[PDB]
Amino acid sequence: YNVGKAEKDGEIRLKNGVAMSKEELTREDKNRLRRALKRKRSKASTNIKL
Amino acid sequence: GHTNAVQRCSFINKQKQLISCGADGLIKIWDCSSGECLKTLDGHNNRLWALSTMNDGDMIVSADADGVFQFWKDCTEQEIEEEQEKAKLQVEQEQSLQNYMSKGDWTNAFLLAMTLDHPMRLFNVLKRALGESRSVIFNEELDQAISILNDEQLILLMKRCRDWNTNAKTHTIAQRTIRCILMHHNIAKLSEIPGMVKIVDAIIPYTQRHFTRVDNLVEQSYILDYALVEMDK
Amino acid sequence: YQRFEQAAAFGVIASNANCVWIPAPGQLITSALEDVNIWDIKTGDLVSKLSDGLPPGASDARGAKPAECTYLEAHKDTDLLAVGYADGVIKVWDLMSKTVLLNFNGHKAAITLLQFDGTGTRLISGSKDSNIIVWDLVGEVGLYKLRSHKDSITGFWCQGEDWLISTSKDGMIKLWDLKTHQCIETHIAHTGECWGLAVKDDLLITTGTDSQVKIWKLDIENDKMGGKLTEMGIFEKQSKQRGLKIEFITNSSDKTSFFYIQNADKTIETFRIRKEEEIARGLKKREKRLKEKGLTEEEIAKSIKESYSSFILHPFQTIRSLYKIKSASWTTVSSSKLELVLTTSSNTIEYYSIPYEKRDPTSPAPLKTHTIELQGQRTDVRSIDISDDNKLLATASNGSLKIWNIKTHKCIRTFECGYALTCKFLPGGLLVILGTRNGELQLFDLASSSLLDTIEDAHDAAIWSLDLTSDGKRLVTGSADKTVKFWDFKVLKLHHDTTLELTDDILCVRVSPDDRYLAISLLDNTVKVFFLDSMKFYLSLYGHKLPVLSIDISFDSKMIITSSADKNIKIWGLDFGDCHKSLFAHQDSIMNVKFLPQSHNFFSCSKDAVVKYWDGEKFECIQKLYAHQSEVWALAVATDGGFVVSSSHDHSIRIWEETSLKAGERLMEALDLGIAEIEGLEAYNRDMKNAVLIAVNKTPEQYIMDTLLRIRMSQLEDALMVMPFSYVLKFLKFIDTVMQNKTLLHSHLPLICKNLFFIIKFNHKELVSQKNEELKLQINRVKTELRSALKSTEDDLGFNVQGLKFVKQQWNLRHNYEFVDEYDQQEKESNSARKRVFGTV
Repeated sequence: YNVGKAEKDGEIRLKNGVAMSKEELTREDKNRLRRALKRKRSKASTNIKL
Repeated sequence: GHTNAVQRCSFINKQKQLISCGADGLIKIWDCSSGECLKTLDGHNNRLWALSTMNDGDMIVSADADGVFQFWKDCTEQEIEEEQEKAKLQVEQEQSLQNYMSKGDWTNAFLLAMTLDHPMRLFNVLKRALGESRSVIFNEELDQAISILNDEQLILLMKRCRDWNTNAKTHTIAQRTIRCILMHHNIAKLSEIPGMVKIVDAIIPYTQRHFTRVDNLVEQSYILDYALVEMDK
Repeated sequence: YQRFEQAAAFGVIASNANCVWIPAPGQLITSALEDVNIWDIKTGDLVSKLSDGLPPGASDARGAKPAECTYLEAHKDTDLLAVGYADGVIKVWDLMSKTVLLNFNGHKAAITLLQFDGTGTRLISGSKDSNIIVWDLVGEVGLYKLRSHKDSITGFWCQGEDWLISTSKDGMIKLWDLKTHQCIETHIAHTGECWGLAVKDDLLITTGTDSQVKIWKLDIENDKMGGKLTEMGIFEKQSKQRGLKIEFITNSSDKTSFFYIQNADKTIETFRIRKEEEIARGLKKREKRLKEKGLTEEEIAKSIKESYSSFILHPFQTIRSLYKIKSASWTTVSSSKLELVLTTSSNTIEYYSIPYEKRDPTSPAPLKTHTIELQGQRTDVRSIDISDDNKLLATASNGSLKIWNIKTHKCIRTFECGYALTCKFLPGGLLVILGTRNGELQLFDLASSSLLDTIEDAHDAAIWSLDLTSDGKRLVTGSADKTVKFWDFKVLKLHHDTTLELTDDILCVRVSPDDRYLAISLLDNTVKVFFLDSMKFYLSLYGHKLPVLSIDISFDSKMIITSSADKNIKIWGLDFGDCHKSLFAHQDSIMNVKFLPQSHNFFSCSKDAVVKYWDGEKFECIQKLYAHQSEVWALAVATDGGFVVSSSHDHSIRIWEETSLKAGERLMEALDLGIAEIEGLEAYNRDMKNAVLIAVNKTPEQYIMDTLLRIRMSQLEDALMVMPFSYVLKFLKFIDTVMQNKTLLHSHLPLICKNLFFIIKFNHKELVSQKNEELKLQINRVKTELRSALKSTEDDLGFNVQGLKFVKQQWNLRHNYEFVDEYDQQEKESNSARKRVFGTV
């Protein structure tokens, strides 16, 4: 067993085992996590005149 | 968008929407202003020769050729009523959930997190609650709270214990919760919960590793004895 | 070159912000784009105009459009005005000195609401970026940020330093503890967007998107873990549109309370709060009416709750205004009458007075007492002109034509005209001639202040453009009816001379200065140049992708410019129809282009709110002017060339006038600070029988512990190796102290172990040689609980592994098929067993 995807789309699950629901996350965290996702994926006549 | 011939067309919601029945047996609800399919209703297995409406289409009745009648009813406002109420409840639980931690009422906050299913907040509840315990397992109130957990909530918790176990930095929180479960629940019942075994089967190998470690920490700690006996000489 | 600066900007009475009424009917404070106007409601004249400085177009002026005011708030006691701008910048203004005092910058979007505390030292700001920040006026700093909201702040209430209530556009009403900076309660006010908030004692009322209005009680000292706010009851306002603002006012003499729910539409709906005696009176009679009707007591009890709202609130009166309202404020409250002041989106202020006696008003409708409309014009100015004297500026719009004075900036005359599109002065500046959209042509005289002649069938379609010969005796009129008509001036009346029919619609018509050419734009994206004297077709310019909107011809009749909606300015040599260069000037359609007289330099205006100063011969943008907030519809240039006049969609007329430690080393400083204090307290306690730590708010045990965490593992073994022995005794004394606090020990047990045992192994030889008994006891203490703390964890791990095997063993019993033949059992187990694929070479 290796900790992988979140089965519920709402949840976010990482390889370290930390799990996260999108509701709890403050807005800045969501941005930070979204950016973290981005880098990880990258490595792998009337109208006219008036 | 109809796969086969359309045999009926009717306006509903006054001008806003249109409903059509086809030989395919699919009833499609269209948007007049945009011409886009809002919904598809599938209650037949053959061509539909009849389609009758009432109250601007608040009640819809469609017939299959085989002789099957589907009596559709508008429920948009009802579904909107349900989600509003469900949403109103959800906000109250969350706001309470944050508020309890700031006070530190762990026994309650565990329940709200368990219901709302916030894996982070649940973890912080157990961790800093466990911290207070260091100064039977967690505390009398919360241990009772775990005991009352039903079959669904145990599976969700044991899933969280499984993942936390895999990480060497958070396993201490996992093992004590698992210990609380075995000590306050009928072991016979836990076995019969479907899927608990596959969850359990994953817990054991990680647990054995954590036992091999720590043990070496006790072993390798005996250097302090050897330091002491030297000093006595 | 010489620089163009904004000499003045007028024509704006009230922009898109809130209005502040100040007693002397008294004055009013209103927003005028980047400037705030103080008016005298009695006289209708401007009192003073507040302008920060940095006039647009100057080098020091920023190259971006000015931030417009969005909210105004004045503290009457102290005479301060704090102004919120669309950039998120709050400027505290001195009314007496008419200067900026403070400049707060803490928001990323438009400021939506502002509110002084009662004592007037603390300022609370809510911005569209969903943040409520509390500012200190004497402190000149942002104290704390309230961030729970997830959308633009629509309303909040904070009358007491303890508590703050807030709304937002996301449908949440939230409570805030000012002393904790945290959100206590949360309710979903309205199904959609929650816009309004007003509070009187416990009573609280908010407005959603629909006509529904909610009533809540504010039991601030409830303290039950809930219910400090509870929904009381709902009532429906007449207007189906959203309610943006709500305000209370109390009559001192009669203790009566009134409130209005400012809608989005042209309706303001006033209300009264019934007195407590009135409620009990009403309740008793209604019980009788239902009891007479024969309902059961239980139904009566429910019905009184279902009819709860009716008892407190009385729909008092509805103010109907011709023009959409923007914001409102109560002005005076008295037994005799009730007075309101409001602003519209049509650039006007309205003062409404309501006389009333006891329950209901005396009049069916409110009495309109004062209005400020002279110094501004309701509809956007579509075409402007400058008189040859360069003294009188004519501004023509839908429904009205006004005439302005450039030196004094005070309007002289006003005429009611059709949907104006194009206006020009006749020579001498005594008459004006206008082009209506419906096809009519109007002639006015300034001296008579009356319209002289009307030609109702001048064109069957809109007269898009109109121009005069230099002589001023002939008139050329271009219309959407695909025709051009020449009119002569004979004593004054216009005689139609001849018609020129074209294939397509006509947008602009420009007669060259020497009256030898006639340039005709068309809708097929082609500009046709004719010979004025003989009307012989001369050239056909081609190359605009969208229709040409404006044309102009140089003073020497050599260069002709074409400006089109395709965002291009093309300069054409008139001799041969050659285009010198095509300029991608503006980001949106370019509306008007004019040559500076006696030169080839020209000005250009577009929908992007930008006016640009070009150089005719080198073809480069000399300067960019950012002053208007919206579309710049029309542009004019003085005959002398001293100034250029631009009027825009924001109802504003603007005049442009010519003028370190490494790992190991950090740990040592951590040890010295922490253990200096720990020894200090121990010595202090023994006898009884620092700045860094307080700043971080951590106990000495934690402070060093955190530093150990920050050290990366790849450096940790090397960091401890550098350590002299004298710090190891300090380090051992640290672990001893950490052992007492059992929470820390198990939080960081694996880390403490690895560092501790490594310190002992490395300098073992020196450790044992020391004969210090006290060190011996510490190793005794540090030893014992380290085993227990480790064994405690080990005991947990052992119990769980054996039990989970038992559970796995027991399920394996009930539900697992078993084969007596062992060979069959082999195959079953192999199929059941998990399989994983591994890449192999």
